Amino acid sequence: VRILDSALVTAAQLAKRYLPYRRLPDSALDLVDISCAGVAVARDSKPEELDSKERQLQLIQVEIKALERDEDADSTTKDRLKLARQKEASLQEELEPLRQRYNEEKHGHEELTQAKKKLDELENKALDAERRYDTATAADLRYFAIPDIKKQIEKLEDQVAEEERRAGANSMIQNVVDSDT
Amino acid sequence: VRILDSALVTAAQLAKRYLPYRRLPDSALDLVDISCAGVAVARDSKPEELDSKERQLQLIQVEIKALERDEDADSTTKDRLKLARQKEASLQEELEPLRQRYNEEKHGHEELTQAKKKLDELENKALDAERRYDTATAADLRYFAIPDIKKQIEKLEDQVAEEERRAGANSMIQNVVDSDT
Repeated sequence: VRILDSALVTAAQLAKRYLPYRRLPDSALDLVDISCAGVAVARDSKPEELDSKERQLQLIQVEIKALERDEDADSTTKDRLKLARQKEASLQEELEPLRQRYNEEKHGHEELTQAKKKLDELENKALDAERRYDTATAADLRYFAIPDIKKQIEKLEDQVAEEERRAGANSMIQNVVDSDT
Repeated sequence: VRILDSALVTAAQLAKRYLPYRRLPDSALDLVDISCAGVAVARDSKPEELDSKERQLQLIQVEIKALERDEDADSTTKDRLKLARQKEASLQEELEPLRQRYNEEKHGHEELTQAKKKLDELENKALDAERRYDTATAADLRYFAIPDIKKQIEKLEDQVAEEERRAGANSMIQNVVDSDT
């Protein structure tokens, strides 16, 4: 999840203001980790669009069996079903690209997660190399390796594809907004 | 038994306003379960009234058994049990159809319970399916089993058959009363 710098400031200010008797750095963090977890959950399904369409599709399946599995199936009494089937197709066609679009948005976050993780592992290694005065591996990490991952992260952040309409071409937020979140 | 919506309102208002010893969710729910149980006794007061009349039948049964066989059983001394028997029969003629009806009314509700239980089991399978768009194992249940059960429930409503001599032919439905109960 992306986190605004101002969210760390705001979370710390809020934690003291709404829970002054609770440890400030824990409370500020809990506020953040809880809200991070929260948006991460929402992003698992974006059900407002996906669950709604999946339900509509199943309701159609009910109408389909209710009308299809019959002798009256050959009468317009039940053959009116074809209209529901047409709606099914429309929902399947709208739904699948939403689904995949959402998967792409998720993947962008997974890529960022791993790029940042890799950078930190290189840093962990660099720090040991520095205390060992291991110039060779300190150099392996400080030069090229860390800068590489750093640039990959920057590129991955730009992959959000910011457009004038919103902060990303992406429809979902998956971020920690200083005040809203 | 049917419950007035206003009884839910009254139970909740009552619990809040006058029963501070117990928290509102349960206190109101307890008022509902309790009031319903009080009513269950009232619905089972079909038997309490039928049984009050049965107590008259037992005063009669005892008089009859006390007088049923003896050396002078054929004397009007003991044969007076026939008068007790005339009353026995008179009460049974009223009581038996009221009792049988009570059982029918109860069996109506038994079936409503069983029918609804299955309706709901099938609906949870449908819910599983609606959310993930199953198209088959739930569709086969939504198909007919759902609307057939629903229709049986509606047919049982018709058996309630409200009538001029009593709201509800199914007279044991002592609709839980918001106020009095």
